[PDB]
Amino acid sequence: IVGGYNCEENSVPYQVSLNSGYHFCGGSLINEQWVVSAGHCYKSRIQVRLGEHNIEVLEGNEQFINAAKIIRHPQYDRKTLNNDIMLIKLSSRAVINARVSTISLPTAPPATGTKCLISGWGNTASSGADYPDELQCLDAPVLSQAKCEASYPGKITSNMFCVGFLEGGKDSCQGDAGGPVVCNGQLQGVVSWGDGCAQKNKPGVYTKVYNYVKWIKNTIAANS
Amino acid sequence: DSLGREAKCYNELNGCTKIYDPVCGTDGNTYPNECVLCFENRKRQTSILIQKSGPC
Repeated sequence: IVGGYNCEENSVPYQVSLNSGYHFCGGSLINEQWVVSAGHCYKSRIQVRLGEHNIEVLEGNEQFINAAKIIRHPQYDRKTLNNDIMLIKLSSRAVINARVSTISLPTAPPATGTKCLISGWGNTASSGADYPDELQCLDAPVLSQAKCEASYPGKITSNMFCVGFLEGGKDSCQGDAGGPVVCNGQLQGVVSWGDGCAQKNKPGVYTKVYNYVKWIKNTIAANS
Repeated sequence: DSLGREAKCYNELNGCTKIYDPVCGTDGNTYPNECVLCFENRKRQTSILIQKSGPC
């Protein structure tokens, strides 16, 4: 996250990380046993970590839970990133407390201008490599679809939107994919891609969770 | 010899996935994923190769 801040305590209890011997993506706890992330985060083995803030120094409330089932969206497109969404079934159920809890799915598609909180342990530098210990947070509003599609001509499908600032300087970055875009208590977006990070006229593009609400419950139900 | 693989891109678009899946350049620099590396080779007109997967 570029241009963000240290998340206050227990400010994002739904945040999780996906791990393959290093921290490589974020995700969101949406059910006692399920995390949602991006399709490009797929790996054949994944360990989920919940309740972190400092990713290098244990604070004591961390839970380490390997993925039992890992389900990339069946129409995931590696070349265009359309349907860049993924479900993960935890092999045991998370213990719910003040630092680990679920977040609701959205009851309506993103609304232009709503303020959202985006979070993750991705890059904090727009040039180079500066990856933080402390979990990062960014308030940034949803941008209009006029603005979004002008920013990425021909490449924004109906399963995508833009969050941030056209003037640049504040964005999600590498290592943040899969992480949450939460607006008024609903998971509206998943960190997916962009042209670099925090550049002029290149805001982050995020998967619109509302379009998969039905698939998520159905796919979860079949594997419960 | 013992050379490096040319980096390549799949995203026929204007941007890159935001995974962290670093790769080690022949310049000694770790790039967070292969896509970001091909963009730098386009942008700065360079030709860094992939020495090996993972960080440098």
